[PDB]
Amino acid sequence: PELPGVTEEALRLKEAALEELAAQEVTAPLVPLAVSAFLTSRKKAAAAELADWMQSPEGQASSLESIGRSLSRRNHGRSRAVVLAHDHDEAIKGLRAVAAGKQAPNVFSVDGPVTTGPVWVLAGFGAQHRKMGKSLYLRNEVFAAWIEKVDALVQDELGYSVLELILDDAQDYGIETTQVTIFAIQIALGELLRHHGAKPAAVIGQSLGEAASAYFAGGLSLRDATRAICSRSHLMGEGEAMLFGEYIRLMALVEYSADEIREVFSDFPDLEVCVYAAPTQTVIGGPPEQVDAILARAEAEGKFARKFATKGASHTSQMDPLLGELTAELQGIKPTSPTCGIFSTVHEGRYIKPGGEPIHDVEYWKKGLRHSVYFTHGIRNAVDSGHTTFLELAPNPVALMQVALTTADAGLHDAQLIPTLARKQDEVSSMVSTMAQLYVYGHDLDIRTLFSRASGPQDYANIPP
Amino acid sequence: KENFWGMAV
Repeated sequence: PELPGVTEEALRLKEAALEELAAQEVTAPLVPLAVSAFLTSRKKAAAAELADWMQSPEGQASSLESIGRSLSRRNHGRSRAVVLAHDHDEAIKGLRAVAAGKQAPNVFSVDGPVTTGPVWVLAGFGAQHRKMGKSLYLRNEVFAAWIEKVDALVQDELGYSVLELILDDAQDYGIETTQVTIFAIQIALGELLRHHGAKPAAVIGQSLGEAASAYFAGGLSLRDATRAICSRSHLMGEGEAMLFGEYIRLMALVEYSADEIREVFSDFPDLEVCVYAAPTQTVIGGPPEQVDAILARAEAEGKFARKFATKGASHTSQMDPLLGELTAELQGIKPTSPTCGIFSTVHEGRYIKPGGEPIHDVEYWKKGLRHSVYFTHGIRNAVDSGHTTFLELAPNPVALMQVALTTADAGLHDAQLIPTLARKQDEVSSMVSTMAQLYVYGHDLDIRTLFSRASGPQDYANIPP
Repeated sequence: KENFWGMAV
């Protein structure tokens, strides 16, 4: 079934953006330098020895890329470290610290691997920004291909190009396109990780993210997961556009826990819980006058509270009139038995095991849009079941700050909280550094794939063996 | 404040 190609306008926009990229001053890439051994004591030795070599003229004459390439081909032992560096000075200072077992922002170092697989966090609320995904789309052939694949599916489903949005700095995102585009980007980022050998042990979803979570847990084909986010997204945009003024439901974050909310809500009979986000943070929704009132009641009581700006009212009665069209649109999707674990924040945070019964039903998407997102509960259930590595696939890492609030509450004070892209951070670097972290903690990640195949020998270094 | 290389802070 012939899928639409990249649009004319997208090609035009790409050309322009490449032209402009080609004119910025090239910045030195971030190179990851892996050092490992069966023993931490020996890992530090190799570190200090590599550093000593990099000090010498031969080592100063070798590119960081070559040193990283050689390093990446050593046997990767139980105890691991990666110094992420842009030049020789950075590299040496990082290695000094690995050797001294001292800490630094560009160094990661552990005595041994994390016991349980990573949980991939698929969220999206509040993570959008204007240029999101663009730079990685221009710079990374594997990302770009997956973006283009979702872009084709959305043209087919919805009639416009998400990739045109990504490329056009003049174009901003609204209720509908914000969602379909964060989705595109979640899909492509996860597949970029798969390409480098990463896998999720489990997923957890948060509202918009739930459809990407289904895909990566093998619960729906890419097509059907695109179908799920497309129906949610366009129906939500259309539904708000037809409502006016104080009939538009708002959302806000307030520093009250589930228990405090049952009390507080007796004053605000139309407020509902959108996302139980953290143990003492809840995104609530309803009529503006009640939202403003709960906001002021919080600010008064000495409690954090921030109103959001989106006339989306996911997880409120404002979704009531879309349920029927939603049900109708997703007739025909095929839920499949998952291939990894799922913490279902739609089902109150409950775990479904690889091999379980399909849970990606039409009724599932109906349930998820209308009802509360049990995010903190899902994350608590992961922590309690031995998971300690949380990786957010996002254009900006807002849900990991929520994850941290739950990990800490549950007694897990040193979780591995791994972000992907971020606004104000080079996207190619970010991915490097995310892959370095995965590698370091022992999770699947073929670190050889972080360097292109050697053509000649100057692509290697004479690293002290 | 999550930094340069993936750090909650």
